[PDB]
Amino acid sequence: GPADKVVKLPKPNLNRTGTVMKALSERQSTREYASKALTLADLSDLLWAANGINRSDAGKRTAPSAMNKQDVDVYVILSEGSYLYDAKNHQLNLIAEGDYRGAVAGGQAFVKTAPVSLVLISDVSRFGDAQKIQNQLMGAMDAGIVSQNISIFCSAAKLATVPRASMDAAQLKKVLKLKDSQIPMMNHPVGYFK
Amino acid sequence: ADKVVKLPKPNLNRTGTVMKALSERQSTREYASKALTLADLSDLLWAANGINRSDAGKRTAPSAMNKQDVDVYVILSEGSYLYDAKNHQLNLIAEGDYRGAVAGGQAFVKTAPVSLVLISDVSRFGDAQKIQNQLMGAMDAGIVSQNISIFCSAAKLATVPRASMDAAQLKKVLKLKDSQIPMMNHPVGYFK
Ligand SMILES: Cc1cc2nc3c(=O)[nH]c(=O)nc-3n(C[C@H](O)[C@H](O)[C@H](O)COP(=O)(O)O)c2cc1C
Ligand SMILES: Cc1cc2nc3c(=O)[nH]c(=O)nc-3n(C[C@H](O)[C@H](O)[C@H](O)COP(=O)(O)O)c2cc1C
Repeated sequence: GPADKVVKLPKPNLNRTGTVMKALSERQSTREYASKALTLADLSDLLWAANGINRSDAGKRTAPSAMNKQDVDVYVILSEGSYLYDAKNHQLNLIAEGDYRGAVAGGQAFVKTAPVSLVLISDVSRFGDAQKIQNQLMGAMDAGIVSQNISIFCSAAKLATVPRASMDAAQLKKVLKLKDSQIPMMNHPVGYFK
Repeated sequence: ADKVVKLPKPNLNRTGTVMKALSERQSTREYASKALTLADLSDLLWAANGINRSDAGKRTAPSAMNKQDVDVYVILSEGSYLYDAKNHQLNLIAEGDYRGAVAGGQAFVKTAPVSLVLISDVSRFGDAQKIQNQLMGAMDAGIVSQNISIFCSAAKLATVPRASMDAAQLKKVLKLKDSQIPMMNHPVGYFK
């Protein structure tokens, strides 16, 4: 049924000025962030870049996926609550109230300073048996792909981010109410540069 | 037949924007019957996994523990090459047309003027047989793949990320170590 809270995001701003070649030139991991929340425009553009619908007729995405199974769900961990990005409606649906940035950090405390973390969770059951390692590998490739959309957008938009595999995956499974077929693969703390 | 192809300096002044590149990012499996220019090949490889910070030797693509495990091999009609990121050049590995090895059964691949093969040297993480290290290598390949896909979209090049390929034949042709696992490939060409 409907989530208890919904964040409708603005249309993505396709007129931003950062070129691909400059974004690749400046692409880098940054592990310190301003405490300030992302504006809604920056969050919207970030999530659309990550894994937004870019072809509304076909339902296809900014990120390719094996067999077009679109397995990578982007969970958005904010201080107020954790949300799932719904690409079809370009909106955030609340999953759990509370600040779960600690679960993402998994022992690296700088992660708790980012205003947002994106967790890239592959629903490996979209490929069939979530137990088969070739399915898990495709999920890992697919996650990598979404990760780099985030890193490239962040470079263009002058946002700090670092791709990460470390996290408390057991705690995230509980707090985000994941099924065991949904495997956290990577996360991206994101913020303005400090 | 030359052992090394020098690539021109990467052109950091190309025009296509990130947001427009994301908008037009798509898999294309048909290609003009045109070869890539040397400038486009140069820029494509630098985009994939070039050095962007010469002081640190760091790259356009992140990698787990900065191990830089993804090597990019370049399969052209004249020969198969390794991309040497340090010197921004192609080192010839095998003469002849090995695009059939990349195709692995999908014949459209043979019609692209170049294929990039993304090979993770999983020994850079330690034990090449450990599943956690193979997963990191798969993530890292996917990261490089998306650099390719986004560059292609910005540069009006057709590409498709692929996992299918004849990995046994590529191990032979490219003289891979047992630790170097072909992960993904990208046929690239101009649009029809
Ligand atoms: C798959 C993968 C996993 C990573 N995991 C972590 C991590 O858990 N924590 C962290 O601080 N950095 C992590 N990194 C970031 C790397 O350390 C970083 O990409 C590398 O040192 C190179 O620096 P650069 O991204 O600025 O080029 C990860 C990167 C990748 C690609
Ligand atoms: C990890 C991965 C593996 C893929 N392997 C193949 C492949 O072997 N052959 C193929 O034709 N396409 C392959 N694809 C491309 C997908 O079919 C394609 O991304 C998907 O159909 C969605 O189309 P789109 O990329 O235009 O959004 C692969 C994509 C990914 C991400």
